[PDB]
Amino acid sequence: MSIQEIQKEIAQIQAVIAGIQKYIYTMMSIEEIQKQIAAIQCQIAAIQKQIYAMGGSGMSIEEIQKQIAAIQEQILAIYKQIMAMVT
Amino acid sequence: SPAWTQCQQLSQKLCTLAWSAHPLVGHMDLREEGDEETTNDVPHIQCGDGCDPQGLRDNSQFCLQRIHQGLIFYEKLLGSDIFTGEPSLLPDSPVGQLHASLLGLSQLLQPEGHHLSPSQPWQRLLLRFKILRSLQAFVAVAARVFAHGAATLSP
Amino acid sequence: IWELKKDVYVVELDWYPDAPGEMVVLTCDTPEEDGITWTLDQSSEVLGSGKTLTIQVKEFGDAGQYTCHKGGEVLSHSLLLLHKKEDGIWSTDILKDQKEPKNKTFLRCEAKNYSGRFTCWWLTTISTDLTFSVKSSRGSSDPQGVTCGAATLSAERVRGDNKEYEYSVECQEDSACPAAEESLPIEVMVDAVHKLKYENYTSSFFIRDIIKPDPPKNLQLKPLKNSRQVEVSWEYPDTWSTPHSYFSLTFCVQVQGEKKDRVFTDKTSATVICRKNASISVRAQDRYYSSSWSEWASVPCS
Ligand SMILES: *[C@@H]1O[C@H](CO)[C@@H](O[C@@H]2O[C@H](CO)[C@@H](O[C@@H]3O[C@H](CO[C@H]4O[C@H](CO)[C@@H](O)[C@H](O)[C@@H]4O)[C@@H](O)[C@H](O[C@H]4O[C@H](CO)[C@@H](O)[C@H](O)[C@@H]4O)[C@@H]3O)[C@H](O)[C@H]2NC(C)=O)[C@H](O)[C@H]1NC(C)=O
Ligand code: NA
Ligand code: NA
Repeated sequence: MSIQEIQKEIAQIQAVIAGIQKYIYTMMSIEEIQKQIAAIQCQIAAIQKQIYAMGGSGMSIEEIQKQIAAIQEQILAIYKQIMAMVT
Repeated sequence: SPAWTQCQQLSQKLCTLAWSAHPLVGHMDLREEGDEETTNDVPHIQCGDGCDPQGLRDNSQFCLQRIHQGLIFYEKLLGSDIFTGEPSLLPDSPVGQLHASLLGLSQLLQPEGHHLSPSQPWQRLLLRFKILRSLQAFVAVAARVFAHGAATLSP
Repeated sequence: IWELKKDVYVVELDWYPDAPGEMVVLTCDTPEEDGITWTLDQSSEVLGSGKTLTIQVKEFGDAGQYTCHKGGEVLSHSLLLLHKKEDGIWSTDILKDQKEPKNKTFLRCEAKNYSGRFTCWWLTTISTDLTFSVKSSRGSSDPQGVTCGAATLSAERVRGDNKEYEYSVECQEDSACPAAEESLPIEVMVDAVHKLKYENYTSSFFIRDIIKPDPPKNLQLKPLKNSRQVEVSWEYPDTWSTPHSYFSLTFCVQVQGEKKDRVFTDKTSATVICRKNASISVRAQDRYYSSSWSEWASVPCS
């Protein structure tokens, strides 16, 4: 997958988690969920350095795509927790 | 034609819920090149639909028909698999309350009026942000129409 | 190579050290067929003869004004500018990244109302040899007319030990519908030329999303005798869309000089409790859609 596409996916993920973060302000542990959100944002920053650089090593493209998918699943789990809390 | 102050109250509530029911993104976020075609299939209160103050003074029925159509459209969208599918929102969720408020207003306008989809959960979620910010734009125009009618058209 | 405007051309280049660049063929815009020569900028060195000139464009020394002549008279001119692509990305040297609301935000636009008029701003460190050109439309595939004025200096300030120049431009949609629900965004397109370097920039938005009302007008305080209670009053700003019965505003009233003593109202008056050295401040937002709050209007307490 292109670097342009990967940066688009990262931008979307940054927008969604920023929005979830703001939504939590407007409202089973909130402090815990906010820490998980911040940790994802933190990992996005570390991943961005892997991108702008283009038994142990750094990340390939495929490995970046796999981590993005994993981050999306973590965001979906958080989103589902929050939606259940406000319902 | 019909209960201006009642429509004002309900359309104001719709604006509040459209913004509070669900997380938001920035207006420059989640934009893409194909959005021009996607926008075309959604109904809008367009130039010339009669919802400007002068058109409302002349004959508000044109505007209110367009508002009713848009409300019916967004009710169908908010009740579709985009919102009920994985990650699922329940009918009693804030988005479910927003859906019920669309229905309440459309019923007030025409009591006897009668009432595409992605498969991946991440894509459903993205589309929810896009649909709801479109809805925010629509219900803001509707709320101005009813506020102005209540202020200037109520005998 | 493509034509930016009459007799002005842009050559796109993959830009890296010792890059070979692009071969271009310039044609003298003339009926003549014999006795033609070419030069560049001020030098009289004849670079070539004939109706056409083939040149290798790979650095700024190859850009500039190419002139063809016959019989000592100038026949035509061709100005070549370079558009650098650095590692697959077009250069953005000329404008400063404002990094808000996101990375690569070079243009910022605001509207005071729904009239279809708006203003855009950008920042640069460059002081000389600098030209901007602004165009706008509503929609990209089927563009609807927007008329823009000239971009000109609006402020000069010092930031990080160097001058920062702010430019602004005013634009007006030709056939605006203040009350309608926009379905196609405004596009703003800015050409920037610094010497022989060409860049361009874009912003896309709905007017409703860049709304920022002017501050409340005529903010006044009426103190109550023997109390710190005060009646606050104000008016809608002159520039806001009319009629106000349609384009309603909402307001935030704050008393401050640590905490946040705020109330929200749709009226143009409120009752609050003042204290010394504190100010009463009021700001405004579109009642029905969450765009930007106005700047504060403020009056001191007492
Ligand atoms: C911001 O900056 C960018 C990057 O520099 C500009 O993008 C360039 O825009 C120009 C002008 O539109 C483009 O040049 C034009 O391209 C047209 C399409 O060319 C493609 O397709 C042909 C096949 O038909 C290919 O051969 C070609 O290589 C391209 O792949 C052409 O039709 C245009 O030709 C014009 O001139 C000839 C004679 O010279 C006429 O016969 C034609 O009828 C026509 O009038 C022209 O070449 C250029 O391709 C863009 N670059 C990229 C990378 O996309 C943006 O335009 C600029 N933004 C603004 C607002 O100016
Ligand atoms: Na820059
Ligand atoms: Na007093």
